[PDB]
Amino acid sequence: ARNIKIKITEIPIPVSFAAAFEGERIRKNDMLAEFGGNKTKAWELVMCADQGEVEDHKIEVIGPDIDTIDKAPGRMPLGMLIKVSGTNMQKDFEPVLERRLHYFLNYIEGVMHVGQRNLTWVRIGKEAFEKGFRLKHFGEVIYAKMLDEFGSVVDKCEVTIITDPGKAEELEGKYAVPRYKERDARLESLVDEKVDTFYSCNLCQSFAPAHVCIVTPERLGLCGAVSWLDAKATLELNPTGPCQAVPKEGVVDENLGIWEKVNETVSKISQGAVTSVTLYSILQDPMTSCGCFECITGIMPEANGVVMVNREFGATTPLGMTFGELASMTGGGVQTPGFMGHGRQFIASKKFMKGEGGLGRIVWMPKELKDFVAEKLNKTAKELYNIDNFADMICDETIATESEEVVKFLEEKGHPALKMDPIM
Amino acid sequence: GLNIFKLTPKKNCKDCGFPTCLAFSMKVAAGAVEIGKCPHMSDEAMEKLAEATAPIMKTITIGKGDNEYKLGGETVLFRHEKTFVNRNRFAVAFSDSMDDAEVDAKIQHIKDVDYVRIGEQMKTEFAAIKYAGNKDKYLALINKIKASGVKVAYALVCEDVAVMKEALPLVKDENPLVYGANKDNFKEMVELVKGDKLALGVKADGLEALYGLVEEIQKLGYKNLVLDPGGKSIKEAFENTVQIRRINIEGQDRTFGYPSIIFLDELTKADKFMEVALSTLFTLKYGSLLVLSDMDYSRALPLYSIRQNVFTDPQKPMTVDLGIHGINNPDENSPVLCTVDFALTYFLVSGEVERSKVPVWMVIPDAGGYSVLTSWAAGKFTGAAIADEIKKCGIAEKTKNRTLLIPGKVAVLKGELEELLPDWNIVISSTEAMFIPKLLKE
Amino acid sequence: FKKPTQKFSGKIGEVEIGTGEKALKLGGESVLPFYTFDGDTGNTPKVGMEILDVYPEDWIDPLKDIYKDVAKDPVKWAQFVEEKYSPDFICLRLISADPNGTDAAPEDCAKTAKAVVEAIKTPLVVAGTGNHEKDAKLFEKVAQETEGHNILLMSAVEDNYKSVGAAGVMAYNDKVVAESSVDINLAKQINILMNQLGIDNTKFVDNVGCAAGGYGYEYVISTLDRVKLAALGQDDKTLQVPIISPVSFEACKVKEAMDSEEDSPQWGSQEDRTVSMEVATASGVLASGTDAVILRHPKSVEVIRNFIKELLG
Amino acid sequence: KEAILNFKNRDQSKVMIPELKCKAILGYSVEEIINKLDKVVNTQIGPMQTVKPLADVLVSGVLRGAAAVVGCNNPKVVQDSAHIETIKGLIKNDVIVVVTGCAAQAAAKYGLLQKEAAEKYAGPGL
Ligand code: B12
Ligand code: SF4
Ligand code: SF4
Ligand code: NI
Ligand code: NI
Repeated sequence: ARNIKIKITEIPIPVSFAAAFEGERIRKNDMLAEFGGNKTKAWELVMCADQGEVEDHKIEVIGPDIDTIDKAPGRMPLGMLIKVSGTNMQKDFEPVLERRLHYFLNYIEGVMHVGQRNLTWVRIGKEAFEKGFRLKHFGEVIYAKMLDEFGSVVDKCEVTIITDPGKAEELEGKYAVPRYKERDARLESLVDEKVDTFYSCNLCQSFAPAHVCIVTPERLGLCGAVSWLDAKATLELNPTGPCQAVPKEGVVDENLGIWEKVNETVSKISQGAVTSVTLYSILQDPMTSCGCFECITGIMPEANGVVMVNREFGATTPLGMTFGELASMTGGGVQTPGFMGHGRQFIASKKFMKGEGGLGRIVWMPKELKDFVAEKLNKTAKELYNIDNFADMICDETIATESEEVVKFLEEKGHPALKMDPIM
Repeated sequence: GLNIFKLTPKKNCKDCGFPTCLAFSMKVAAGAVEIGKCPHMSDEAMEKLAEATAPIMKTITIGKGDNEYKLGGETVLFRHEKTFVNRNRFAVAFSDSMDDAEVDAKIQHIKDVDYVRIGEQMKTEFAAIKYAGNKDKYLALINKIKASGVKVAYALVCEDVAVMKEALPLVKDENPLVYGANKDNFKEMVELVKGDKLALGVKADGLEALYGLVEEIQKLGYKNLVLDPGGKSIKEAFENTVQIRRINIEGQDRTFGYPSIIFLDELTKADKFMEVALSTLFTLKYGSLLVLSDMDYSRALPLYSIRQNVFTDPQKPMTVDLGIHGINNPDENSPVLCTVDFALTYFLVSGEVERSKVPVWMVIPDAGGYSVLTSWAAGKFTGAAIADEIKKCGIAEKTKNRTLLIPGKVAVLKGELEELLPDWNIVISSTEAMFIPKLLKE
Repeated sequence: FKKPTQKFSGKIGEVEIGTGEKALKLGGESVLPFYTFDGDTGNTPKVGMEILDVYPEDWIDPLKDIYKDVAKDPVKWAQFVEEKYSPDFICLRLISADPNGTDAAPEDCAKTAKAVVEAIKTPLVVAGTGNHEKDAKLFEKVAQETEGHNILLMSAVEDNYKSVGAAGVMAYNDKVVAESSVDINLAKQINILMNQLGIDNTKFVDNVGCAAGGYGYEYVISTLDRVKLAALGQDDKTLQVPIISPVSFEACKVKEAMDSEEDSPQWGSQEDRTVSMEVATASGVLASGTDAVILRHPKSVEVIRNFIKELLG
Repeated sequence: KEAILNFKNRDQSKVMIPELKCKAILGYSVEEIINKLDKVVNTQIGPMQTVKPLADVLVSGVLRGAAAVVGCNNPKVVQDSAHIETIKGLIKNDVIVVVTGCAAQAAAKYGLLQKEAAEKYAGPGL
């Protein structure tokens, strides 16, 4: 009634819990228990539930516990179902908390857990068993750390550990896979028009004093590790942090992505260094770049298009500069028209260069990057009405690197960029 | 730069050393290269882009190959806005009226104060030889300095054109700084200095008088100028320097677009600590050539370190070389340590190891210039990188001593390092460098 | 040519430390440091002297020779500093509360601070150790004992900002230092946290970090420049508080100052190198935008005071 | 499709759409009301999914009562005047109002179907 929360002083576990225990490699012959991987079926899930469905501090172990093992190794399914209830708890916050599980388990010495969702495997050494470690301590640690780290969004936490072959698969089908599928569907179906607020991150201002990152559903943070949902979760959990909400009000150009509120926020955050920005263009007041960007996109005028280069590429580019020179010219929080720093998920976006005809202007790209991007790039170019395999029209470093050879390849292949209006 | 790209011939002939016209346009956009490098540029576009591309502040080169120093070329008022380009230089002031013992002491001070800090050689750059009234003794002094053997550049400070006409040929071939142009002798100084294209020092009473004198000198057609801010006091000199720089940059006025020379020995009245305070002030406050009464280690140690820090590119942190860095001649039975390629971190750990007086084989993997924690976060100072650097550097010279010390910040790397280095004994050390000596004594 | 008229919309707030006729005020400027030709500089930057609550064993020989007969008693040491040198303020550093060293209970350090604050008339700055958890309890007991003198408590980091803010500004009417590690965004975050707690800009000062010359100094310089430009040029209300820099904490600890002439014969006098390092670091931070500097050597205090007087006068 | 094809017969010179629209919140079925009331239920007390919080506020007197405003317009009354005046008076007197039909649409047009309306028109208890 008074919204009073009592914090847990220490984790009630016999095994010592410390952050320095991460990354410990523990001998194979000492592996008392091993769940997941190619041997057994293991999964983890954090799901939002109503207050009635989850009871506070209830650790339920279903199936045989690790004591029953009498052989040197162990092999049994493990399913961790975590239910969190709170006033501010949201489904979009579920993927964040679940990630911290990886860390919450690794801080316990004697147990090593790595993986994602149903791809996780956990190895428990016999030293923890001798100290007195059981499966209930998993729930104790998870509950304590969920109430510590996410105490502002989580009120009650219930952890269930399932070891029975039947209930582990039944709960995974009922709960786990639908959550994963709906999360993937939401990740893929989110566009800028659907949402009403963007986010602004200035975490890279420590080395780029003028850089402001604008995170939208179809424009990822150019570091590659911040998404729209990630920005929302960061704002909720850390209100005075680097991620702040930007209302999408006062539109000026829908095609070029110009908003008066966005310009005001960029001007305020960058301490006036940057005045006007465009989210969907690289030639009219482009967004700045800091230096964490994975890929650099540069305008090629003779091809009437754009070329791309990742940081792993060391050879020269048709622009005539390597990745180092492009990074020196582009980064640092300076507005440089014609050059952009971005992540790998932004290439196949419908907002990629929306102000200059879209992604159809991509004419050159490294071979490994093209192979990595080809599926989503072909999907988006099919949205453009191009052929089934649009990536074949994109020149590689092996096919041609000199500008004249690149233009010859584009003319031979009938690249759409040659038939568009002049880029600049 | 894209704007100048429109004016380029777009032949991509590679005749300028750059594969594409866009590359050349971006190279001249950054100011690294002037625009005269393109042979095929249209004449009109050249005539316009000369004015369009011309830097707002001119760079002046003084000295020969070994003593070549560039002063000027700044674009911003604060280093965080954009890097500071050319660092300030230090001069030691010799005077005609000084006696032989003082001159010998100052020559020895210049010679002795010379060291290296993180790959850069800290030493006195300029000898400011001033004229006090005796022409014969002034010529004797400049010849004596030239015969001493000190590796410094020369700055002649002489108001009399008659004395300068004889003093200049003594050090004319060394590209000196000719100082002493006024409102009544700049005509006689430009003709003396324009032949060999030497830098000319300009002084007057006040910013308005200085501006008028520089306008007259530019009307004469000479641009290789070094301005002297005036000011009968420290406050006035500071005001003049700040206002000259702000007029050049904020006002976009190229009349004040020249490096400034500040005689700190005259303002401080030869006070060592006041000289240090004012030198630190003018390192950050647009002073390009600071003249001091003397140079010792008490002056040099703070000033050169602060100059090295301030004139570091914000986007290009300083780095040390990679591989094995032998400390205290650590051959046979010496602990092995690993740290990050950061210049600051390497300097700290090397100093701590030197204080301990114990042999140490220090291995520096490639880390991107980031620190211990932020290099691991980026993905450079990983266990795989440390193991690969250990394998390739050649630390296998040792036989028995196999302890490998790791920074306490990266505790996750212990498992990976032990996995990739079964022979090595990975030991996680403490969290701070102050600890280095006491843990190594163990 | 047109004179550079740089008009700033922002203005740094004033914070008062101490009581009586010795109380000092920090901040109040609307221009860059020492830019008397652009407008109004609020208050002259202050210079304080550092003393320890225990005998200084790691200090250089000249410093121990200066305070030979007073360093044993912190009260006598503070009285000697106030009498002979008369600084703007005295920074009493509670080294004995360091968990790494000879860890002591908060009661002893609070008693020492209470004894010192009742013997001197100049404003007192009580600085804790580097441990946040120890700092919180220590400052609780120190602010409880030293009530009614308007002291300044250093190192209220984000980890323990609530504890030091409550035990300080809120309860016993003291001032506090919000400390952030060489970041403008972190300084903004700690200032916003202090404001949301209930502490306005008139009740705390800022510490954007300090470093000796040549040891991460450019980061301190850039942070000071960015904070000053945002507070004044951009009229950022979350950064319009005066900045205090402990210079002697790091400047005197480096190799260029600690090494004696025996260790490095070519370097020369140890005292001269220590004073030069202090003067260089203090001059840089003062030019970049700090409002108060803590120094150790009396000669450094004299030189820095003369430097400030020459620039402002 | 017939309606869409008629767009070609639009005469844009005869078009005048007043720039007067108002945000509204609706959808308050009994189930939705019960779901909203569940927020003010102490978990340790309960029960959940009942009208008990509403009954409690009515019995305690924090809310004086509940009134349903329904019905049409009528040229005999200044259109929407009586609906708006009745609703504002009731909510000012700490009477919670439920609306249906054309009265609900009058409330929507006026701006009463907004959370902000609580602090603009309602009495202290409401
Ligand atoms: C300065 C700094 C930066 C600067 C670095 C300046 C430079 N040129 O290196 C810049 C802006 C580049 C930077 C960037 C980032 N940073 Co940063 N950074 C820091 C900071 C403030 C201090 C690091 C530092 O300079 N240390 C001083 C150097 C000289 O020492 P050091 O290398 O750390 O080593 C010390 C000891 O280990 C010892 N030592 C070294 N070797 C050895 C060996 C032995 C045997 C021993 C005994 C001791 C020893 O010596 C030193 C002590 O004197 C920390 C804050 C903190 N709480 O730690 C954040 C911090 C490390 N940064 C952090 C992060 C996450 C980043 C970024 C990834 C994201 C961001 N913006 O915050 C980016 C990089 C993006 C990318 N991937 O490219 C996190 C790290 C979290 C983590 N994962 O561990 C911190 C804590 C900030 C935060 N909370 O977000 N950072
Ligand atoms: S690159 Fe990523 S971390 Fe940096 S400001 Fe943008 S979103 Fe934030
Ligand atoms: S010389 Fe001129 S035209 Fe030829 S490649 Fe260089 S910039 Fe292009
Ligand atoms: Ni970034
Ligand atoms: Ni970046």
